[PDB]
Amino acid sequence: MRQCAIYGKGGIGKSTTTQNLVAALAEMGKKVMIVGCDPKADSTRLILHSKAQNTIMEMAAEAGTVEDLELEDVLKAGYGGVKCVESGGPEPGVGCAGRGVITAINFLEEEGAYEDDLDFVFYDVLGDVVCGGFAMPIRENKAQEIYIVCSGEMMAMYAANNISKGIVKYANSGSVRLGGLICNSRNTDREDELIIALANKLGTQMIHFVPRDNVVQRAEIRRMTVIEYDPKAKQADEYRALARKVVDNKLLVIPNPITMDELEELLMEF
Amino acid sequence: SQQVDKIKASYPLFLDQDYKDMLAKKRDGFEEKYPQDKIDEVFQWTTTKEYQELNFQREALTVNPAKACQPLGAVLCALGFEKTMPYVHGSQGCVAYFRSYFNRHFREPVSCVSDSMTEDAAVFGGQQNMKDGLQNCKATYKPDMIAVSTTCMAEVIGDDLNAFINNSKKEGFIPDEFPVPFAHTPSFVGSHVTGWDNMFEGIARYFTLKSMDDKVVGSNKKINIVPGFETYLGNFRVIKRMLSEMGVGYSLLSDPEEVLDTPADGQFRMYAGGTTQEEMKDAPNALNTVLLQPWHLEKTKKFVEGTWKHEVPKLNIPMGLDWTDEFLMKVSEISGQPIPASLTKERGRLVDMMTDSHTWLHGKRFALWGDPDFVMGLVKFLLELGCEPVHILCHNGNKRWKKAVDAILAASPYGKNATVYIGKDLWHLRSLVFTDKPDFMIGNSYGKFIQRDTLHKGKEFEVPLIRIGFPIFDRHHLHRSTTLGYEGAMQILTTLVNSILERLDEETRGMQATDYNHDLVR
Amino acid sequence: SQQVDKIKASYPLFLDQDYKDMLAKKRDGFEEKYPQDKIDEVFQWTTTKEYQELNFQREALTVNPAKACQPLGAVLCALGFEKTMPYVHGSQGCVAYFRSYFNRHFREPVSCVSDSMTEDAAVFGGQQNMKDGLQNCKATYKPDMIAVSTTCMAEVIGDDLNAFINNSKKEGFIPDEFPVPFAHTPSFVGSHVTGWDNMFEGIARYFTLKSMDDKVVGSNKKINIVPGFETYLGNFRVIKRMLSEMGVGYSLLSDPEEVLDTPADGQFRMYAGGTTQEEMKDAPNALNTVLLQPWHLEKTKKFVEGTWKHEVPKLNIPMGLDWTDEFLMKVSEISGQPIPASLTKERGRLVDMMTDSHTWLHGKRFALWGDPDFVMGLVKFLLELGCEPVHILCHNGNKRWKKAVDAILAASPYGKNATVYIGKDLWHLRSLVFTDKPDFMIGNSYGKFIQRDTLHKGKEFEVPLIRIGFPIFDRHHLHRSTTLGYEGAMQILTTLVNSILERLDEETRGMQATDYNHDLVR
Amino acid sequence: REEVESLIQEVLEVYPEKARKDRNKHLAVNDPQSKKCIISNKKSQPGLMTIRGCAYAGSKGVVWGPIKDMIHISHGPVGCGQYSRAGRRNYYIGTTGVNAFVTMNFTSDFQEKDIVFGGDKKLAKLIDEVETLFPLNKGISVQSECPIGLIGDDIESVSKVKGAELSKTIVPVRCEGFRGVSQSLGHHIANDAVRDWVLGKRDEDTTFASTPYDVAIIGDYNIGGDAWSSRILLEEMGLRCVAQWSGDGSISEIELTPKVKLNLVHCYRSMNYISRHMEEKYGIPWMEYNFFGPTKTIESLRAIAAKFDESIQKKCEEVIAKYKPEWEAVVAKYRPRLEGKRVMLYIGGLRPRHVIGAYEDLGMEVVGTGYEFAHNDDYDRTMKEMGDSTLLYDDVTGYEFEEFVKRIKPDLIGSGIKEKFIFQKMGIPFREMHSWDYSGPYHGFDGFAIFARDMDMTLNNPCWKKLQAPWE
Ligand SMILES: Nc1ncnc2c1ncn2[C@@H]1O[C@H](COP(=O)(O)OP(=O)(O)O)[C@@H](O)[C@H]1O
Ligand code: ICS
Ligand code: CLF
Ligand code: CLF
Ligand SMILES: [Be+2]
Ligand SMILES: [Fe+3]
Ligand SMILES: [Fe+3]
Ligand SMILES: [Mg+2]
Repeated sequence: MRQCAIYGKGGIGKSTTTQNLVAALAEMGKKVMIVGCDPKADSTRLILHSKAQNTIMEMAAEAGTVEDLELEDVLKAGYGGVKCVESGGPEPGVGCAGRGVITAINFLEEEGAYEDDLDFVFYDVLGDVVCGGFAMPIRENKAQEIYIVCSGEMMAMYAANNISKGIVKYANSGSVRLGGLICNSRNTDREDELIIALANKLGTQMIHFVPRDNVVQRAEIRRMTVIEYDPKAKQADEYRALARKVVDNKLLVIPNPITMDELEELLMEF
Repeated sequence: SQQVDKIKASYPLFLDQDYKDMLAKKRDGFEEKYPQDKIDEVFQWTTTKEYQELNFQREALTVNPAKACQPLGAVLCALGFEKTMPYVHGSQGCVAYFRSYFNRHFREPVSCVSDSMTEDAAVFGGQQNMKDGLQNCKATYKPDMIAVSTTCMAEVIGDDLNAFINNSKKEGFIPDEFPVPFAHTPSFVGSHVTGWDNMFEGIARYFTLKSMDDKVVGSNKKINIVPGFETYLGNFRVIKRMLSEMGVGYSLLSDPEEVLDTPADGQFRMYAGGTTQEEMKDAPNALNTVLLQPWHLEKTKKFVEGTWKHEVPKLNIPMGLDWTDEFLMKVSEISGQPIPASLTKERGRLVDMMTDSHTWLHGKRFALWGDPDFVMGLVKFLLELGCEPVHILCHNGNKRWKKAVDAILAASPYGKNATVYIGKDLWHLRSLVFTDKPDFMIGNSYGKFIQRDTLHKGKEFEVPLIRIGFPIFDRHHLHRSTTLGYEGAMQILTTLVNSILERLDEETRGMQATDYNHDLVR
Repeated sequence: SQQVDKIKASYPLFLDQDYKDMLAKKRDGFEEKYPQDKIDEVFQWTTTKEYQELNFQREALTVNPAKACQPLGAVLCALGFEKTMPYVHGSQGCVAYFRSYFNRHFREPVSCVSDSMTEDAAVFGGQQNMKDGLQNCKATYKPDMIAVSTTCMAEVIGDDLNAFINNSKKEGFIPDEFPVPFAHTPSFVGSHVTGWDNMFEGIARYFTLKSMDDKVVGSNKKINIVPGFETYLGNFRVIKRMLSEMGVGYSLLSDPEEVLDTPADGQFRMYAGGTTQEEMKDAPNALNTVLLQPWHLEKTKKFVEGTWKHEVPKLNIPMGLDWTDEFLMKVSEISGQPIPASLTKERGRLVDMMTDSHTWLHGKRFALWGDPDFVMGLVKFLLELGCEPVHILCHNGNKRWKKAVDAILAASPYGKNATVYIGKDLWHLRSLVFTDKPDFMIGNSYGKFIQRDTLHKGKEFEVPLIRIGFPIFDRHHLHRSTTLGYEGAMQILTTLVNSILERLDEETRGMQATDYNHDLVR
Repeated sequence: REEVESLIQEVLEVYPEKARKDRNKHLAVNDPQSKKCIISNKKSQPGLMTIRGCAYAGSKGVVWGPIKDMIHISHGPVGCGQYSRAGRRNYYIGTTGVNAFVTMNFTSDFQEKDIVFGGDKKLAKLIDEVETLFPLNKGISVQSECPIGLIGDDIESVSKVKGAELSKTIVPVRCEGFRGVSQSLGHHIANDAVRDWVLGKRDEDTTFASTPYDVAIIGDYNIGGDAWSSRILLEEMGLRCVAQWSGDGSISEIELTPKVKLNLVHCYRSMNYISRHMEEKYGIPWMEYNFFGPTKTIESLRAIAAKFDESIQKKCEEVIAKYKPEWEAVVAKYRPRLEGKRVMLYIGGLRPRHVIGAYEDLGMEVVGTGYEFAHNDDYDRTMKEMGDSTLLYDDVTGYEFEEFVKRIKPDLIGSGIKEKFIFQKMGIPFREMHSWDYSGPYHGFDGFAIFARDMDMTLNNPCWKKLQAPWE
């Protein structure tokens, strides 16, 4: 089992990239399950072909505790047999969502969830890791492979560096490593100018790159994953390519976070 | 005014005429008190069944609870290991409250430290607090182990205890081999008993999880005893004495009896006794693991069965007659040692006292409260005595425990008038004892305020309190008593019968009114 | 009238309106009772001080005595030996009263027989009564030994126990080798403790007088322990435990703890435990004999010193802190065994309890009565606690004992207001507690009638009773408690401090009147 | 002086380097400007057994708790309230459960869902249930705990809405425990709560009839009736005590306080903020008084009278004359049992310097004193009282206090519960200076007798001579 964590800038296309990635690993032979980590649960919509409205947090509130929460009521199948568990939390501006992440991950640990025959558990975390709770997927015995998803725009790269700074402590204290940098696009001048540069400055690599394919948005409208909507398109081939790189990724070095001055110089360098 | 011959404390000094006049002037002038008649009507209304129906629809307000938070139990469990420092990662006011609570109950010094997180530590995390606190604690107090619990602040912000401790060890703040077990103890779930269970599971995991390749069950020919949250020292003592009279090898995990009962001989002993790290490391090799309080030892039971592969017996708390016999028989089966004549004699002595006092004990109505296992043991023992538990209250109880207690009650003709309440507090119990008056309550010191209220309704409505439980603050040295085993059964029996007799003597002390029943022999 | 769902016993059934009206009509019509105002006047007069001088001028009338007669102590001493039947040569009513007394105190069966001497036996003698009684007792109850005491009738007529027993043996009523010790126990001299002393001297003289040639002091390397008249079985247990923890060989002569605390298991045991005849015969070989209660073991001391040639230590009763320390040090000196660490720890624990409860115990005023050694040990322990004994009453005390207690009181600042009374009874004590009010009383159950009287004067004049001594009839299982040693001191300290705190809680349970002092933590 | 410095260095030689420098600045040798000698009100070093509490303890347990006709909600998990229920002996007169609620524990009893989804809705429902079940309550205070501060629950909006809807004062206090370093910030936050929500409600009301002899007792929490034992004296002097803060205090007295002529402040550390606010806004003069022991009581009574006309001074002289024989008799009885003894103290923020005069009145010397959470002004005040070459410790730890006591060896130690048994097992008499060892009062002439008797019964108790087994 390869427990991996998808981190990065908010809105950079994590659950999109993650969902088409796991769907490409699906119908390839392997068994995967997605675990989201942000209250506005929609990280499994594409696979589930519908928004969940059945997350760990609301069901725990209904029953009263997670002790009364049976596992089968929150885990569902999907495209290519992909298991999906959305865990959920409060509406914006109220409550504490990080505690919800803590409780839901602990519940998935207690109720036998990960100990099945699946290959990858893909945790998918929000862009704004504002507290330790959202860092639960990179605790000990948790996900071991971090794939920072970021684009060539400056702000995404700054977010990636900030995330690397944050995960340094967990990497030193444990065994979770930075698998590679996942590159989405904003149709900028970068695409190697500051993505390979940042990756090598972080001691890591860019594990494949996916550009601004317009097909992905119209597949999102269709509740669809690209390989499920247009299984013979260029975006779908790019997504099998990404799945293949994820399959044979071996570079697992500890992140080396570059300073702010280095980023500012790097912006002008390319 | 004060006379040097007879100095008066607050009572009865403030009953002097000058103080009464002062209070009357203050109340009449500046307090804007309600009329006394209004206060009487409202108090009368609080004792009525309509007020009970209003009280029992509460869904958001808790008044006078009967439980504490998890880190208290975590600290109590940590104190049961030798040269062990309870370290509560979080705020200081909590450790201050934990120490105050335990000093008032035990009248003993209690050792516990905090890393004293401030607003900056809440905003930025408590890793540096972790490092500095671990280093300072080890340097200053020199423990062999530091057992880490958490306050809620730390739980809410998701402070990774494991990562913080590993970073402390890796950066040289504390030696790598120095044992630092940890447990997450969020105060917003469960109670103190849950914190005890979580701390014990953390310690057992730390000492056993990675080194099970060389363990075989039954090799050290011992029985592991997990006492759980226990605030009676006589309970540890009676368990140890009964096992030793039996010839059974045993390992009492988390035994704080020595550290909480140190002698006053001119020196301060911060650490005393406690379970050793060798015993914890060798624990998987035992024949079996017995849990004295199974209803708050769930995580420990799961860990012991899953990891140590011990077939934990399904044993009720060894309280009363029947459950002490079932505990002794199970231990005899596991160890192979027969029950000695001393235990049989002491059982027969308990039965003798039961038959001696059954006439006064029969039919008496009791309300009671406390922790789940303690409450259910008290219920069972009262049923064995012919008494009638009426109001059974456990604020930190669950539905499975309530079903078990209902099954226990339904098996005896003395449980027909018994209702078990879970999630209800002492204000609910005040309503209950006003509406369906029992003869006595059995519970901790907080019940005294209920007694006062009943006495305010009238002498005939008063419900005396019997102090069995935790915490006991208004009496001295009751923490030295025993509740488990035949010895605890005799102590409880004596307390009950003598409380009944003292009340009967109080009601018949009136000259030429009720003294016709003021009998020399009862 | 009775409601079948709530059946009322005598109290409060006779508080019903029909019963009240009936009693009012009976009293008003046929009792010729004094007017109530006259009764209140007389009661107030009895509470005054002039009544105290009138009461203390008594020379012939004894009202509510605090002692019993010798054969009771003789029976209790006889019960301490293995398979021994107490045989009281005299009248049957005495034996019936002795058994009723001891059954009421111990809630256990008591075995005693009489020869049922009647007017014809009073005129002609009890020789034939003795022969038939010994024969029938040995046949029916099969004792290993018969220990003979006497009733006041038999002593007045001068029945020769020695001659009667020897003639019974020579005419075949009993085997010649069957041990039949005897002791003259005239009820008109001394008290029950004197009877115990006489009976012990008789048994020891029977087993040791004629076989002193082959005896060497210290050959069996043991310490003889004579407990005296003792009604707390915990005292026997604590002495045995403390000697066993020291690794000291001992011989508890007249040990009745087993027969007075027999288990209930479906069968009745007439005999259980007790001192063996071999132990009694080997007693002169011991290193020394220690008398736990020297102030009623004078004859035993004389016999042991003059016949066994033992240098009996001058030791007080092992009560309190200092005297238990001395007892331990003297035993350690006699036997050569060092005092172990466990006894040191228990002593330190008692010191911790005293320093914990000193704030509440200090300055409290106690009246107290009982037997000489018990009373004096209580006085010493109370002085150690900072309490002030005020009235010290010992009905069966003597001038030398009073001198010793006065010397004890003079050595402490807390005995400056203490007066020792010998030959006075509980009516004297009632006058004393009315005129010089103590905070509490310490005595047997009879003192309850004093407390009632005080409460009739008012709640402010009530002197609560603490039941320590013999006999206790209105409570249960108090004979199982402990008085000697560090365990007994701890029990007494807890009882005293909790009595103080219970009274303080009762005095401040009044809402809006005194409840400002109803503190949760005391 | 050199010996004290040597002991300080020896004690400090056990803490790690950073801890050592930090603890070095909170220990000093008294030289009768405290900033140049000792620094206070700083963060405690982690893992050293500090004694300090939290802001919630200083707000709910100290300021708002003694207010009797109000209902105080410990908003959050159950622990805080449970541990602080009836733990402080702030005496009051009332019918508990009807019109007084000091010894009661009201709480929201937060669960996991409360943290995850917020507790404002539960707070509103709790306010409604409180109003239903306790109708004679005259107000509500909501004391926040740590999770409330963390998750940002808008308790102020709930307080405003429910106060509008049910027409009663609801005071939201942001006293989450992690704020500050001790109870001092809790005192401060509670004081601004009183200022913002209670103090000015009667600002436009002129119905109260005021006399020139109007005084308000400020910062007296009626420990063991202490405030009462003071109030009588102030009333025997002709003054009218309108309000008491906050022991046995009512919301009406606090509302009536801005009408007084003089504010007699007992506890500076906890109420000086509201005292200065009232001086600046309503123009009421305020000043400190000390009623511990007879000499300070007489000095304070004369100082109080000097602020008024001649009749008050004559009544003060009469009161002093009346109470003179009682305290003279108490001195003549209890001094010889106490002359020459030495006391070491460690109390919270006011008492280490106030009780010194009463100790001196019995012929007893204080050789060491210190504070848990006092500021620099408190040390400025206490420098004059303390003797030369004495010891001062700020936020002392368990090890430091134990070592200091081991080397100094005082006759008596007056401090809190968390070290009472510690020093009891070292054979040194110890007297709780927070709860008065469940005794008291100690204020005033009546309290001086109890203070002297307690001092004698603890210092001279025979139990202290029995800690060594005769065979060892
Ligand atoms: N390769 C792509 N081509 C076109 N649109 C994309 C691509 N990747 C992401 N997007 C669009 O950008 C949005 C990113 O949202 P989301 O996937 O939720 O990002 P995150 O999970 O990081 O917030 C998606 O709604 C999607 O329509
Ligand atoms: S309020 Fe303060 S700790 Fe000034 S928090 Fe504390 S009832 Fe102390 S030294 Mo307990 S600043 Fe009052 C105090 Fe002093 S509770 Fe009492 S005794 S005079
Ligand atoms: S048969 Fe009856 S009870 Fe017996 S003596 Fe005779 S009248 Fe009396 Fe009185 S004191 Fe004791 S118990 Fe006796 S030995 Fe004398
Ligand atoms: S500073 Fe949270 S429930 Fe309350 S005891 Fe703590 S674990 Fe338990 Fe501490 S006391 Fe409270 S929690 Fe903070 S405000 Fe002060
Ligand atoms: Be996002
Ligand atoms: Fe103690
Ligand atoms: Fe019996
Ligand atoms: Mg997303």
